Parts: sequence; structure tokens; C-alpha cells
Amino acid sequence: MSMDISDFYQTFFDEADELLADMEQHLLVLQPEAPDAEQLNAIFRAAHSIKGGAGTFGFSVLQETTHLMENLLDEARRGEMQLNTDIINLFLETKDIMQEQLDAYKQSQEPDAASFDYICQALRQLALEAK
Amino acid sequence: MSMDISDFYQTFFDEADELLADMEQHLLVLQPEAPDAEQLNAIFRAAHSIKGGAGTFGFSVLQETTHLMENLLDEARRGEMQLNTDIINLFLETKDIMQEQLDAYKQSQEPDAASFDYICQALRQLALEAK
Amino acid sequence: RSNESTSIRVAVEKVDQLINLVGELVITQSMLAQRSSELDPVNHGDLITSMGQLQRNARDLQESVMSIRMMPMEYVFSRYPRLVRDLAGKLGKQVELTLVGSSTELDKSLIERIIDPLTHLVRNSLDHGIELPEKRLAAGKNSVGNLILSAEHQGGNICIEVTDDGAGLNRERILAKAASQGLTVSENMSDDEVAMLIFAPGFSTAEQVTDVSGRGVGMDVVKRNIQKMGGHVEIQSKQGTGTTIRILLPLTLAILDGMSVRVADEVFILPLNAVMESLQPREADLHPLAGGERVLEVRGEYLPIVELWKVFNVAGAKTEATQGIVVILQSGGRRYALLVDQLIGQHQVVVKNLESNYRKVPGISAATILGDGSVALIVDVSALQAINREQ
Amino acid sequence: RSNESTSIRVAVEKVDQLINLVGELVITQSMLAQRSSELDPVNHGDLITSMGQLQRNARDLQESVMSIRMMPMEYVFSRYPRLVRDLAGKLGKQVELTLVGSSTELDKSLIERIIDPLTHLVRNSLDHGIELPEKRLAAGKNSVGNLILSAEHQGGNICIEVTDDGAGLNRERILAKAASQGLTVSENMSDDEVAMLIFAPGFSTAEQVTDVSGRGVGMDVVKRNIQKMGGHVEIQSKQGTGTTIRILLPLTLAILDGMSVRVADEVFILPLNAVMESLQPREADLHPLAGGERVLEVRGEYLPIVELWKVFNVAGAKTEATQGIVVILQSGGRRYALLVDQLIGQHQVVVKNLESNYRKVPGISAATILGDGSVALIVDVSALQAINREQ
Amino acid sequence: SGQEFLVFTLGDEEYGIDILKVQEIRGYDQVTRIANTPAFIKGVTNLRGVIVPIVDLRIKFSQVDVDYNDNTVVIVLNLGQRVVGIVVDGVSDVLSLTAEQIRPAPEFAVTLSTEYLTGLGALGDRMLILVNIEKLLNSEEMA
Amino acid sequence: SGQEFLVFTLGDEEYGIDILKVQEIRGYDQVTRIANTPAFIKGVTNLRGVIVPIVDLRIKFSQVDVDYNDNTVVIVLNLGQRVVGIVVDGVSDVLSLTAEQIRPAPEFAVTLSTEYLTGLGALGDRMLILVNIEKLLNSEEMA
Repeated sequence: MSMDISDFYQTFFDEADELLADMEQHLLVLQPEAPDAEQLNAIFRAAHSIKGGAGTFGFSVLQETTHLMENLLDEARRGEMQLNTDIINLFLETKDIMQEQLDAYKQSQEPDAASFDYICQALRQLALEAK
Repeated sequence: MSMDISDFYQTFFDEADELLADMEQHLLVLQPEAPDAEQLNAIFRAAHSIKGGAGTFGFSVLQETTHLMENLLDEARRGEMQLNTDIINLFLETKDIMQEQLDAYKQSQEPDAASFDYICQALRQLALEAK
Repeated sequence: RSNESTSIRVAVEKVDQLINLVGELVITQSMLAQRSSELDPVNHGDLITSMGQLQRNARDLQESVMSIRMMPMEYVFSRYPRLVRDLAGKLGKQVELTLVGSSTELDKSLIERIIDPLTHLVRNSLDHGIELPEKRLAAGKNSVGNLILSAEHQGGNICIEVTDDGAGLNRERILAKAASQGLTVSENMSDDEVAMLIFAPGFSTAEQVTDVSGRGVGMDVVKRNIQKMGGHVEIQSKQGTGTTIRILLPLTLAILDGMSVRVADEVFILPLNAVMESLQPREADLHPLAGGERVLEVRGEYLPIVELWKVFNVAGAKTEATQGIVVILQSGGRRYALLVDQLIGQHQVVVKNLESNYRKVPGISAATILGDGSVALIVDVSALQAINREQ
Repeated sequence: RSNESTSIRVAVEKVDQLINLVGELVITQSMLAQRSSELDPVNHGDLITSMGQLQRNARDLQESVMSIRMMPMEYVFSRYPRLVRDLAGKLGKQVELTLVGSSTELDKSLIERIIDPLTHLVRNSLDHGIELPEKRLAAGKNSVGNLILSAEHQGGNICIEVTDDGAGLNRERILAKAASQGLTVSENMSDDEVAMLIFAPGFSTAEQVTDVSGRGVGMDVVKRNIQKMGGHVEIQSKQGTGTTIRILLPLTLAILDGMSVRVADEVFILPLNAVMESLQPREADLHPLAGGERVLEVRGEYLPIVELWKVFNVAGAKTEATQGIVVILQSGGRRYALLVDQLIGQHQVVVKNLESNYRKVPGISAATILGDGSVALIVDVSALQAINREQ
Repeated sequence: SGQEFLVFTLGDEEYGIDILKVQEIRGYDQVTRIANTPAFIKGVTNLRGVIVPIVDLRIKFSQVDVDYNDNTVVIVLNLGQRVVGIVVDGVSDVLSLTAEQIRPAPEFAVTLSTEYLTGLGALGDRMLILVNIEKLLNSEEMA
Repeated sequence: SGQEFLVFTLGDEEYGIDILKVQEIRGYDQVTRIANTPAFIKGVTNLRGVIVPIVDLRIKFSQVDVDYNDNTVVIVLNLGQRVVGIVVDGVSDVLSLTAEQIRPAPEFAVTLSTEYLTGLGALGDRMLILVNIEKLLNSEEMA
């Protein structure tokens, strides 16, 4: 025997909510005109954990949205992309949509397709224009 | 601006108690005579969250100890690593060491250096036998 | 390192069930506590003593279950920077959000309905309220704004304020829009009172709500959600200064504090929050009034005297104020008196909705039951406030 | 899909406060049910009936508060299989631990204390409860062993059994080791009775504490740890089949049903779990007995009469048993009479430790207040089972 | 199919209601009058911690002669969404009317509207009136 | 300031205890005898839902002449580990003994022991025997 699959789903929905909350507070103390190296790694390792469960249980809406952010933060901490007030505003606008899409799975509903196709472009296009 | 980060440290310890526990449940039901790729995915999810989750809070000892084990879980679920009664027992024994390292942070202390130098050589040794 | 702890996952449904169990417990002990007081103290000698210790422990466990169900306000304040730091750069402004009292907590069910109301207020401040950096320096005001989201506890309530240092809510613009829809206004209302008139149907900080604000939520819809939760709302703004919007939220809506008044056999109850003072007016403070009525002189001000026996048509009541008792009430800022026969005292009765088997009647808001068994009708203070206006 | 819900983290420290608040709540609430009993059911019928509502709500709330601290038993079942799969390889065996009933829950405080007790049982089943693979084939059994670990609810208790498939514990070794210690044993005892011999102090499955069966842990220590938690322990062994070890853990440890008796101005209480029935003594059934006591013929059995007035030296009580009443008791597969003066009925009250302001004697287990305010003394049934033999 | 009804007297006539809608019979006692309410409603009486409004049928039905002797009995109903009681001069009998005993009632009621009568109970020299208590306690006056 | 103590009478002799350890004073009340206990312990009585044993200090000291009256008084205490009362024939007068008035216990034989006595309270022509009721009720004999 084993625990019902619902526990793994509700657990990820609750854990993910806590990660988005703690991860969102990192950008608050992290000023856009002076990003600390130690703080950038905290945001990267935070969103990376959400990508694991998002891609295991079949959360394509959250896995894709989280995978793009993992690439931007990776190139920004190792020294491959600049950071300014414009990019910091995108993360805040991104984490907010991730919370809305995450709530859809809580109520057993499909996330808004318009929000997904709109946020993914803002993350992918930034990886090419910032270079 | 942001609540005290000390509150989140206790939250990660609570999630680890479930991840480490769930990580063992799948390792036990996973019979070494007839492994199941579906069960290996759940094992990687528990180890993937602790790896990216531990490092988010600055936990370096628990991160390195989980990264080495996670590398073996990724190659196992994808059919790139052999499993037997001896290899499965190593994963269960590894969970015991990871529990001791977790208790160190719960008491505001660092894990024992002797225990870390022993589990690492055990996981790295299996990588040479599998590869 | 002070002290650490741990936590375990608990379903919200299980925590909600505790409120139902303790709810009836607090309501059950309240009814039994009243019976022990009316009856003789002989048999209830030690019962009343133990009730005091249980009356306090009953609420301690209740507040404990609620506190465990609440969450820090920082979790709610962590979503405002997303709309402030982002919209400020898009529109071309500089606004710095400040958080005060982050240790405050709030019920989870209340957090799932107060984010959007508050989010709408912040959106209006970053469009109509706060101006551009150039316009602020021209009037001697600092270039960078200063949005403050305060929050703190209040005994059995929670206070949340949204202070702003923007252009401020215009006064002449609210009077012209409120009078058009048919709302009583006047020039005597100060800048703080006119600010409370933006709750008209389909209206908010600006006339263009549906056109500017995307979501169909405004001051009229915000106040609607507050009524469902049992809270209040207050605004203290002024032109050329700032803007502040206070929002209250209760914690327990099952007991109402009010004195039990008697009017010939029949017994009624009056809320305690509305009762100001009480005395026995004599011939040296009673004057007539147009329409066969009277007025009570309270420190020069002649307040209207409303007879409670006329509303309910109670036979054999004390028509004369010198024989009965007159209590000073208040509802909506204005005060008004109320005539009764005899008082009893302060008693915390349990609210009982009458709509479960009939419907609301004019002059009554709720009811309850005394210790013996008779039903007590809770008079509505809002209805009596409108009777004196017609006199 | 399967099921959707919501959950939030709850600090364990706050959970301990709930048990402390609800604990004293039931105590203070119990006092209300004491004085209220003095009222008559005719006039105060609604009050008495309403008083019971406040009591049952507190009991249901207490049981619900404990559930908040419980967790799924599946997490606890993750430590035994790892030991079996790890210990079986070292000893040279192939055992498979099967898990039954994963939906069961247990209090977190008990989970931290239920590991070593149960862990000691798993090591015993693998050390001698299951023979080598070669021996299993000779007896027609499968080479690969098996181990069951069931766990389901049984009303207000948590039942957990550990059954195996091997031959089980040795039979001649228990009797041989029990006779050396001076314990009353014999070969006529069945497999079920022989299993109740390892509970003696310093008596394990083997002649000495073996390292394989835990370090410094034995069956004698497992029992003492369960009594502190208000639980019990039972074994249902059988040579050739297996060995089942059951453990009980009540949910709440406060209220305890019991028969209230009186012995000359001294109202005592007797646990209801031991009470069987009662009857009127008869002179033809009473006969002498060693130690000044007497016996009572109860259907082909002369149960020993434990005069409660001689043990405690109660003056003024009815010395003649013919005028009094006897209450039959049972505990440990054997009965024992108990002479009293009068009876009352089934009264449910809260227990109290007399050591808080004095001390506890072998003839007393816990105190409690009655309806008339007088203090009562719950008579321990474990003592009466042995007092009849000492006298 | 056949249906049971509870018969009760109200003046010089006797009406009836469905037994399933009745909850329990109790004694008639003083009630707490509520002003600004219809005239056919007396007051309220708490029962098991629930406000149960009481109605007097003897005053309604366009009847002037009213009595309050010891035979006055109050009947507690249970209409799912509403639990309003009714007072009667005294419970008469109980009948297990069948399809042949329950005859359709006229369109013009004797003292009610055109949709507050379920039928007419026959019993030799006693013609019972099956009143539709379900809709009687949900008219414009009860809302 | 000097140490305050509560003085009381027990027939002929007089003793005293610390006022801080005393909680309140109230007349005699019914008690409940305990199964198999010494003779100097009357019983237990309910007090605000707490079991407060009642001990007779006059019988504990083992006196020759013992009397009983309806004017008995019971002084309620509040020790650091238990809440046991004491029976007294009648309170005397609260005093504030100083460092010079508190003398050591006698050298000859007395009722209690040296450990169960704090000293001697001098007050004119009335020698008071200070009793350490704290450790007395919490001694090995009472546990």
C-alpha cells in the first residue's frame, strides 16, 4: 500500500506556494541597482526546485514557465547576462502569473492559456535581446 | 520589507521530513528483482527538491550529499544504471545519513565531517561500478 | 539563537471543523451561563464560579484555533511590490512601498478576499493619485512617492490602513458626482466626510472605473465584500495632502453585547455600541416638537425623543418620560433618544436570525432567548434613526 | 484525478497549547455537570439535557484537537522495511514485510515513542520468529519469508499487530527460562498463555539480552514504555503458525467510565471495564476463607470476597455481607468478588492524580469530584486482583 | 396511492393536513408576540434552541369566534426550509385515506385561496377538508 | 523590615507560619476520609474544583488534651509544590518579627524536629514557636 496520489499533488501545491512566497521576497531586498551574487543563487535554486515536481507530475504549464526562469537566472549569476530595473520588473510580473497558474491545479482546472502564451514570450525573447 | 528568514529554515526541515520519508517509501516498495521506471520518477522528485531546496537556504553540506545521490537517480529512471539488492540498500542507508545531516541544521549545527567523507565515497564508488 | 520549532501539514478542512465545534461550545456555555445567574445561587454556588474559569478558557482555545488558522500579513504585503515596482517603471514614475507592522496576522479565508480589494486601491494610487516626478517637485512635494500599507491587531478585530501621499481625493468632484445620483450632501461636510461618499454604485477614486481599471471591482464592490465578512471601512483623505483608507475585519460573529430593556411584560434588547448615556429626564429638560412629539435637551443640543412603545404598539407602556427611562442612542454619527419603561443590565446574548422561519420585520434586526426560555427581540438602531427624521 | 483539498503548516508548539487549553476546558466544564446533577429533571429538564450538550462537545473537540497532531501511519511504516531488508541480508534470510492499513493515524508524540517498542518486535521476528530458508522448505513453507504489519482503528483505540509466517517464538525455551526465575509456569499452558510469560522483568525471547534484539532493549522494557502512554499490549502466539503481538493506544486519557459505590459515608468508584454484573448475597453461598475474608458461589465458582471495609478499616459499615451488595470484577483471565454497601450507577467523570497534593497508595488509582462536591477515590482493579491472594 | 393525514378541529368544521409535514404535537402555552406582524400569527416559541413561530388557525379562515380552552393544542411542523407551528382547538382523529376516499375539492375554497386545498376526506357523516399546509405557510403574508 | 508571620492558637500552646505561604482563611468545612491514612489527617475538601487536603496540626503535634468546637478555622496555604490546608482553633494576630525576635529552636525535646521549625517568635510575654509548615507538609512522611 501507499499514500494516495492526491497527497503528492496537494503537497506540491502547498510547498510550491511557500517557495514562490520566500523566493518573491528575495527581489525585495535585492535592489535592482546592486544585485548581490549570493542573492541571485537563492532565487535560482528556489525556482529550480519547482521545476522538478512540475515536470514529474505533469504540470507543463508550471514546468515550462519555471524552466525559462531557470535559464535566465542561470545566465545572470554565472556572468552571461546583465540585470537592470527592467529585468527585475519582469520577474515580479512572472512570479505573480505562476501563482495564478498554480491555483488552477488546486481547483482542478486548466490554467489560462492566454497568460501562458504571454509570459513565455517575455522570458524567451529576453534571452536573445539582452545578449 | 520581508519577514525573518529564520522562519523558513524550520519550514524546509518539515518538508525534508516528508521528502526524506517519501523518498524511502518508494525505495522500499521498489523491489530489486523487477524495478519500475514509474517508481524511479517519484524517487528523483524527492531528491531533486532537497538538492535545489537545501542550497536555497545556504545548506551546503546537505546539498552536496543530495547532488551525488540525485545523479544516480537520474541515470536510473532513464535506464542508464543497474539496480540490485545491494544498490537499493545503499540508497536506504544514504537516507539515514541524510537524516543525520538534516538534524544538524535543526539544532543550529553543522553535520559531522567524518559522516560526510564516508557517504560521498560510497556514492562515488557506485558511479564507477555502474558507468 | 532564541528558540526553534517545527510544523506539520494539516488540512484546512480539519481546522475549519474546530471552529464549528468550539463555536457551538461558546454558544452553548453562553446560554447555560445566563440560566445560572437568573436562578438562585444555592444550587449554582460553585457552578457560577467554574463558569468564570471556563468562560475565559473557552475563548482562549477559540482565539488559539483562529490564530493557528491565520497567516502573517507579510505574505499579503509581498504581492504589492509586484504591482508597485513594476507599474511605476512602465508608466514612468518612482514609487517606494513601505510596510509597517509585518508581524500582524490574518485569517486565511480573509486573505482570499482582501487581496483584490486592496490591489485595486494601490492601482488607483499609481494612476490618479500619485502624479509624475516633475509635477510633484513643482508644488514643493518630493519626487519619489511614499505608499504605506499599515496593519495591526485590535482586541477582537484587525485594522488595516492604506495611507498614501498622492494628490488626494478631490472634494468638489465628489459632491457633484454624488448629488447627481441622488445622495444627500452638503458643504458642512469636511474633507474627511466627503471622502466616504465614493461608495456610490459604479464609482471609485475616479469616474472612469470600468474604462481605466480592468477588473470590474471598485469602492462599491469593495465595501460589498466587507459586509459579507462583517467588517467596516473608513477614509480620511484631503485635497493636496494624501489619502488613507481603513478596513476592519472581525474575528467572531456569534455574540452581541447589548442591554436588555423591558417595556411592560415584553422584553427587548438594545445594542451596547449604540447606547451613549441614559437618565430620567424631568420637566426641566423636555420641550414639544412639530407633530405631537418631544425633544430631550442634552447639554444644549435638543435631541429627538422616539417612543419605543409606539413602534411596536405596546399597550400599557409609560407614555410619560418622567415615569419611564430615556436612553441616548446613536447610529450614523447623529444621536437620538429612546423611551423605555425599565432597564435590566448588560448581558451578552447570542444572536438568532429570524429569517430562518419568516423574514425581517421593521424595527427589529435579530432576536435571542433569555435564561427562563422567553424570546427577546433585539431592536434595530438603524430603523429608529430613520423614524426621527420623518417626525 | 482523485481528490482535491487544501492544507497549511501548523507549528507543533501551537498544537501543544491546544491540548493544554482544551484539557483544562474539559476539567472546568466537568464541574458544570457536577452541580447541575442536583437539579431535578422535571423543572430543570432543559438545563440538564442542555448541560450534556456542552460536555459531549468538549469531548468531541478534545478528540479532534488530538487528530490535528496525528499523521498518516504510512510514514512510520517506512522504518521497519528498511531494517528487515537490511537485517535479513546480514543474518542470511529473505523476508518481505507487507504493509496493511496505511490510512491509520497516530499522535506525533506517540510516533516518537512507538519506534523502539515496535522496532524491538521486528528484530525478534527475524532473529527467531522466522527460520532459515532451508528449514522453511522442509516444513512445506516458501523459502522467502513473510511479515505482516497491520494497523487499523478500533473505536477509541489504535490497534497495531505484528504477525509473521515462520514458526514464531520458541516454546520450550520460554518455559525452561521461566521456571528458573521462579514464575508459576507449566507445560499445560497453551501457546497463547505461554506468550504472556515474557513480560516479566528481565525476561526476553532469549535467555539473555541479545544484541540482535536491540541494545539494552527487551520485552520487559517495551511493556513499561506502553503503560506510561496509557496503552496496553497483547500477544497471540502459536507454535508452527506465527507470532502476533498487538498493542493498544487509547486516543484520549482523561474520562473513564466507572461504577460509583458507597461504603458507609464513603462514595467510591470502580472502573466499568472490570465490572461484570452483581447480585444479592445469600447465606448459603457465603463461607469462611483464609485471612478473615469470605467466598461467594457464583455459578460453580467460589469467588473470593474482598471486603472493602476491612482493607481500609471503615467503621459503621454493614459487616454482614447479607445486608450489603457484591460487585463482580474480572481482570487477567480471572474473577474476584468485591463486597460493598450500596450502589449508584454509571457516572462519567474526569480522573485526577492524588499525588499532586499528597500521594497515591496501592488501593487508589485516581481521584475525582462527585456531583455533590465531595471527593471520590477510584479503586484500582489491578490491586484487588492480587490483594485477594495476599490476605 | 393512499396517504395519511392529521385531522384537527377549528370551530364548527374540521380540516386536515399531511402527516409527513407534521413533526410532533405539544401543549399550548404563552408565546412572545412580535409587533409589526400579521394578525393571524401569535408569536414565537423556542424549541431545541430554534425560534419556532406559532400561528393560530382559529383566528384565520375568516372566523370571529375563537376559544382558548384547555383543549387548545399546538402542532409542530417541518417544511424542510421552514419549521412553523400551528395551533388547533384539539386533535380529533387520524385517518388512512385511500384513492377512493380523497376526492378532489372545489376550485372555490370555503375560507382559503384557490390553491390551498389538497382534497376532501370522507368518513361517513364527517367530511374532512385536506388543507395544503405546504403552500398555506408560504403565501404573500409569510414572506 | 522584619519577617511577617501568621500566628494561630491550638488550645494551650501557640505557633506561627509564614504569611506569604498562606493563601486565605475560612471556617471549617466537611472533608472526605482517605483510605488508610494517619490520624492527624482529617480528609480532603473541594475548593474551586481543586482537591485541598485538610490536616490537623493539633493532632500532628501529639498533644494530651484535645478539644473541638464549632468556631474551628482552617487556614488555606499555597506551597511551592502542593496546596494543603491546616486546621487551627483560632487565629491570634499577625506580627512582623525582626532579626532579634526570631530566635533558634530550643535545645531540649519538642513536638517537631529541628528541620520542621524555623525559630521562636518573641512578642512581649508571649513566646511563639515558628513552624516550617512548608517542608513539614512536603516531607517524606507526607509523600
